[PDB]
Amino acid sequence: DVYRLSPHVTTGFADTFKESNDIMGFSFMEKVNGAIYKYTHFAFYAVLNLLLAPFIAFSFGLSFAVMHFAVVWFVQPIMKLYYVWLRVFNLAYEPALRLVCDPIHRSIALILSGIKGQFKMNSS
Amino acid sequence: DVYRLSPHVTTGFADTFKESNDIMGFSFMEKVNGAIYKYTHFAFYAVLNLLLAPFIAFSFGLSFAVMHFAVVWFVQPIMKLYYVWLRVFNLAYEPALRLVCDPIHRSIALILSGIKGQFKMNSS
Amino acid sequence: DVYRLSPHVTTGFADTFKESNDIMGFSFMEKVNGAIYKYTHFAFYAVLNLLLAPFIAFSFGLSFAVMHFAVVWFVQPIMKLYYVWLRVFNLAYEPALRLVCDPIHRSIALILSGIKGQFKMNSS
Amino acid sequence: DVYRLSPHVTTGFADTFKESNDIMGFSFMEKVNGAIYKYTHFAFYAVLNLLLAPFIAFSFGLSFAVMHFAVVWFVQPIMKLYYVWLRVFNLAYEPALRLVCDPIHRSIALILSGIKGQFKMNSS
Amino acid sequence: DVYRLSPHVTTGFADTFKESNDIMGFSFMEKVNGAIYKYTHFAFYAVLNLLLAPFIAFSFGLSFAVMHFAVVWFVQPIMKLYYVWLRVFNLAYEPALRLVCDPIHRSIALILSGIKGQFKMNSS
Amino acid sequence: DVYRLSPHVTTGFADTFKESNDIMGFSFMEKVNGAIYKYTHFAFYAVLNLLLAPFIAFSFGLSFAVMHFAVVWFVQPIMKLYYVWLRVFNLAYEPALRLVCDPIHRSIALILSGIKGQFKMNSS
Amino acid sequence: DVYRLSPHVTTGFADTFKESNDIMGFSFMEKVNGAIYKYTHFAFYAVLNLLLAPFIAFSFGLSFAVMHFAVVWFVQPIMKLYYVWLRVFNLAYEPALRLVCDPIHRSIALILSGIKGQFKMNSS
Amino acid sequence: DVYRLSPHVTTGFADTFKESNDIMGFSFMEKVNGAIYKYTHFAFYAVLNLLLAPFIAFSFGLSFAVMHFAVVWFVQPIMKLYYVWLRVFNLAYEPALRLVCDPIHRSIALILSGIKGQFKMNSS
Amino acid sequence: DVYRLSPHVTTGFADTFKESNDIMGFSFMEKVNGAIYKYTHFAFYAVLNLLLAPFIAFSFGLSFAVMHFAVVWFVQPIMKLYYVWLRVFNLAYEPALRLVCDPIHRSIALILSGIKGQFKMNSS
Amino acid sequence: DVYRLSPHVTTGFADTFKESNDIMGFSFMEKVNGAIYKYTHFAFYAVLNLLLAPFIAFSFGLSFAVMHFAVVWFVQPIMKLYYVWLRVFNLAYEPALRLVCDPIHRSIALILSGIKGQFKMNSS
Amino acid sequence: DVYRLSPHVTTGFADTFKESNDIMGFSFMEKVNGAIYKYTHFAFYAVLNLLLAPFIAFSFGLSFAVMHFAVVWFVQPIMKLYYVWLRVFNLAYEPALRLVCDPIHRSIALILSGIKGQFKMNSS
Repeated sequence: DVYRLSPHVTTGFADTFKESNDIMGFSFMEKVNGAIYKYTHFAFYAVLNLLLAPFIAFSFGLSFAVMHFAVVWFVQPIMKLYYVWLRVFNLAYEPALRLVCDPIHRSIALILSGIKGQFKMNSS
Repeated sequence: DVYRLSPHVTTGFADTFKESNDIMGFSFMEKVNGAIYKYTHFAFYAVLNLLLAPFIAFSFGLSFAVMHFAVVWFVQPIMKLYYVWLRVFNLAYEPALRLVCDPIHRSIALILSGIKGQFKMNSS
Repeated sequence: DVYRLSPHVTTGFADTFKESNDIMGFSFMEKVNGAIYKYTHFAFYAVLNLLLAPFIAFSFGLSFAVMHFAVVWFVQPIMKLYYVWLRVFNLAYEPALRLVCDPIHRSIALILSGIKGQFKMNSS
Repeated sequence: DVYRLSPHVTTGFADTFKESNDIMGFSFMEKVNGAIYKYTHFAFYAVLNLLLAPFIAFSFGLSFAVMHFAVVWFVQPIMKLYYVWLRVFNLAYEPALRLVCDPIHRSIALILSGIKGQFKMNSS
Repeated sequence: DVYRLSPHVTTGFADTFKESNDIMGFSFMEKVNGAIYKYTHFAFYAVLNLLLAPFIAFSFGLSFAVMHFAVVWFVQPIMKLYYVWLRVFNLAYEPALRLVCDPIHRSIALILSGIKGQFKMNSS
Repeated sequence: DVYRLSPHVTTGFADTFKESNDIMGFSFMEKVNGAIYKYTHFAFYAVLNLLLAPFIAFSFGLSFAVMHFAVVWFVQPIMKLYYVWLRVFNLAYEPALRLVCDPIHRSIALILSGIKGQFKMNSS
Repeated sequence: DVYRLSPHVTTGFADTFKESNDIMGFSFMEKVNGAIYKYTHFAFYAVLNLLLAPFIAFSFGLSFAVMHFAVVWFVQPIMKLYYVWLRVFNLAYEPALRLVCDPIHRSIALILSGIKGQFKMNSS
Repeated sequence: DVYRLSPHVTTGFADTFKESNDIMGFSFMEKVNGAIYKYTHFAFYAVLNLLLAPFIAFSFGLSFAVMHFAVVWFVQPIMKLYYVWLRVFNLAYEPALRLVCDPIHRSIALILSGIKGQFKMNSS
Repeated sequence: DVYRLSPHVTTGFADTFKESNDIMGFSFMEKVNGAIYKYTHFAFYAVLNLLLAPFIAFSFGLSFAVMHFAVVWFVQPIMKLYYVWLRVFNLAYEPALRLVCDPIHRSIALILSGIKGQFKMNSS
Repeated sequence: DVYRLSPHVTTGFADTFKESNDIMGFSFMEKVNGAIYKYTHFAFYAVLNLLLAPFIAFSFGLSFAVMHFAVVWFVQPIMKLYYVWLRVFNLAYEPALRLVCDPIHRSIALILSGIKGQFKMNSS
Repeated sequence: DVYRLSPHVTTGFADTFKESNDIMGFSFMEKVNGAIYKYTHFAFYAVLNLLLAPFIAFSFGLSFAVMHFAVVWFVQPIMKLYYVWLRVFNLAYEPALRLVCDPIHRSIALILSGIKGQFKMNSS
């Protein structure tokens, strides 16, 4: 699928404040920092979602409805008529080109008709 | 098939307002937002379809009827006559070109007639 | 076959007014729209076919008869005489070219006569 | 065979007035149109064949007789003498060219005499 | 994943003050040096972490909350509309280009339709 | 064989006045036309052969006798002496060229001595 | 690992004062020379290590502590924000480029769709 | 063998006055023509051979005797001395060139040391 | 290993005063010459080794001690800090380049997605 | 072997006065001509060999003795000293070049580390 | 081995005065000529070897002793110090180059990630 949104960027605590085996502090502070980060993030995202989510959903639902009706019932039939004319053109175009092109490429194919070889193998 | 309409763009709620394991709000708001979006979309598309669909179908059915009659009963026989003349031309064109081209390419094919080699293999 | 007419453009109702899982109206309107489209198309194509088909068939049958007689009984024997002369020319042309060309390409073939190699493989 | 006439162009009724599953008229008219086309074609070709075929056959038989006698009994022996002289020239031409060419191409063949490699494979 | 932080740089004592079999001092000094290095590193990192970690976590949690809300609920729907228009353009663009391009590349494909060869193998 | 005459051009009745399944006349006229063509061809070729064949055969037999005696007993020994001198020249030419050429091409062969790879396969 | 220190230079006695089977002195002098070299090297390296090692270890431990704190807690979050913006740009960039590029490369792929060949093998 | 005379040109009756299945005269004339040709050729070649063969054989035997003595006992030892000097030159030439060339080509060989791949297969 | 001394030059008596099967003197002189050469070589190398070896060993042991201390305890930590900065730069550099480069190369990969072929084999 | 004399030129009676199946004289004359040729050749070569062979052998034996002594006992030791100096130069030359060259070619090797493919096969 | 003397030039009697099956003299003279050649060669080489061999052996033994002492005990340690500095330079050089080069070559590797194909085989 070409029109699929690519995956998000990992942002978890251990994926953004990342340490190796050589880097350490006190053990108990890790949980405190992680809890602070996670709860701040959640508490600030949730209120915005609750306050502003419905209106955007309504607006974009209505907009997509109109867009999809237009596409399905005015664009596709026109494209089909266009395709009819394209086929009519191809009927005249393709054979005429093949006439002049095919003999040359059939002739050039004779370069690969003389292969011969000998081989010997060993193993242990 | 060349003249086939390509697949649509995914637009479902979870495919347009997409989140990862790091992004969350309150659980119950998800269903509310999804229901609002889906029902708005359906209720706005259905009325337009009901009101305006039949006339477009009638018009394009009539148009396609005329187009297809023209194509089937005036274009294809003409193309067949054209093809007859094309074959007549090929009869004279192809052998004359092959005469001058084939000897050269048969001669050049001799470059691949001297392959020899030796090999040894091991495994464990 | 070079002179074969390419396949038609799909034009069925579900192949021109095409929808996905995300796009829906009322269920019953689909059958109404499909019936309107199909019956309009058929009723408009059938009358034209009935009224105008025979004359075109007669005319093109007569035309093709004349064309094919001309091709079979005046063009092909002439092409055969032409081919006789072409063979006579080739008898003199091909050996003379091969004389000067073959030694060079036989000599160049010696580039591929010194292949050697060693290998070892593993698997699990 | 180089001097063989290429196959004809398909011209049958269903191969020139061609329809798909989407294109239809009344059922009975198809047989009427096909019969009209086929019988017109046959009735117009047969009379011309009967009236004019024998004279063309006689003329071209006589012409081909003369042509083939000329080719068999005056051209081929001359070509054979020409070939004798060609062989005499090759005797002097080929070894002299091979003298100067072969050492270089034998030397260049040493580029492919140092292949070595290692591999490992897995499967499941 | 494109947006993943690359692994750290190894900095352990034996990985930064590295010696070979040819380089040696007294045995007991190795432990003294290693202990000094490790404990200095830990004692200086831990205090900074304890003193300054929470505020940075809070700030970046709040910042990421705002950023992610913006991305999820204002950018993606706009991109989806953009994709709708892109599909509409492709419907007209692709077949027209394929019409003129495909015959040429189908014709050029005939260069690989004349392969022949002979081989002989030996083993021991 | 380089000096072999290439095969004739097919000229039989059904190979020069050729028809397909779509092209037909009355059945009985086919045999009449074929008989006329074949018998005219044979009756015109046979008399010419009978009247003029022996003299050409005698003349070309005598001519070829003289030509072959000249070739066998004056050209080939001279070519053998020429070959002796050619070998004498090669003795001095080839080693001197190989001296300067071989080291370079042995050196360039080292480009293919570092191949390594890993693979994994699946099947069902 | 990109940031790993490469292996040392071999410096052992037999690896720096190296002889072959053709080069020999008295047997007993080899041990004397080896002992002198090894003990001088060890006695001069050990005192320097003992005298100067601890201070360098302390200094670099403190320095690395500060550096790693800076990297972990000020650089990585900024890079993550940068990555968010990069993803937003890619959403608009990639599909638009693929629209114009893919048809051409799909068309060019038709060059490899006409392969045919025949082979014969022998063994002993 | 480089100095071997290439095969003669076929000149038999059926190989120079050649006909196909489409070309025929009276049956009995074929044997008459063949006998005339063959006996004329033989009767004219045999007398010349008998009259003039011995003197040419004597002359060329004497000439080849002198030529071969010269080659065997004056040219080959001189070529051997020349070869001695050539070897002396190679001793100095080859190692010096390999010194400057080999490192570069060993270095360039590293381009083929990073191959990896995955595959899947199906059959029926 | 890059910093390993390459093998010596063979200098044994039979490897420097080398003869073939065609070159011979009296048998007993070979042993005399070999003994003279070998004993002169050994007697002249041994005294120099005994007289001058220890001082060079002492000097180079001391020198290498100082060099290795400098390398291990002043260069490597600095290189590690440099590597830290290099990683910090890469974090910003690599994703930005991949953004603009990957779509193009993914698109160009479509040239190899249309392979088809047919084959036939024989053996005996 | 580079300094080996290439094989002689075939000069036997049937290999220099060569005939095919189409060329014949009286049977008995063949033996007469062959005997004359062979005996003349032998009788003229043998006397020259007997009269002049010993002196050339003596002269060239003496000459080769002097040449080979010079080569074995004055050229080869000098070449060995030259080789010693060459090795000394290589010790300094090769690592320095590899330093600057290897990283680039290791980097360029990454072009072949992304191979993937799918296949399907059929047989009968 | 690079510094190995290449094999001698064959000089035996039958390898320098070489004849084929077509070239012959009296049988008994062959042994006389061979004996003369061989004994002259041996008798002239042996006296020179006996008279002049020892002094050259002594001189070159002494010379090689001095040369090898110099190489082993003054050149190799210096080269080792040089190698230490070379490694120090590489530590800084290689990662910096890999930083800018690797992303580009990883990106270009995506050209080989789209292979697909179909095949059919036959045998008899």
